[PDB]
Amino acid sequence: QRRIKSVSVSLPMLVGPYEDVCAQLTQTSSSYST
Amino acid sequence: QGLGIASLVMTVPHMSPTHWRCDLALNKPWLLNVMNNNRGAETCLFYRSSAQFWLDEKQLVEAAGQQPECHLPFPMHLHWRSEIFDEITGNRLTQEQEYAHGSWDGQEREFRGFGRLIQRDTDGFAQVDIPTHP
Repeated sequence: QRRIKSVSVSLPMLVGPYEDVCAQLTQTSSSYST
Repeated sequence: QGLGIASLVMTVPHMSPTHWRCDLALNKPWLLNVMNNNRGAETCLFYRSSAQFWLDEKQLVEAAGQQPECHLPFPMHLHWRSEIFDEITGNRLTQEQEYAHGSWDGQEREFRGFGRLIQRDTDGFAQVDIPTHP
């Protein structure tokens, strides 16, 4: 069996010194009825 | 610069752009660059970085899709071109050289030459009566 414990993300990018990139992620649905 | 003499390089991590440089050094100093005698012999002498030559080599290597093993971990800086100008007649002599596969001792940590050397030359003419055939 497998269940998700946690997640994180990483972006190969360049960013301005004090640029706060703004984006968001969301889950639509998941298998196994969690 | 690959020039064999450095430039100032800086970041100012305040704005989004940050980097700046100053090319303080235009040429490597302490190279005997003109020879003359007051009789009328005089020369212009020219000199170039091994890293620059290797960049040319690497450009061709990847144009061939070949693999870079020109193992020479140091930008030595070396003779490239010279002109000898006759002060009297105003004619002159052009001679130039190139070289490839700069070479190094990975155990003794020492120079091992070049795989290939090349020379070219023509006069320059006060004269179209002389077509050069270089």
